[PDB]
Order: sequence, then C-alpha cells, then structure tokens
Amino acid sequence: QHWSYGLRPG
Repeated sequence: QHWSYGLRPG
C-alpha cells in the first residue's frame, strides 16, 4: 500500500 490513506498520499 502507498496511497492517500487517512493522511497525505505517501
């Protein structure tokens, strides 16, 4: 995973 999760995309 590497996405705009529950924070910034990173």
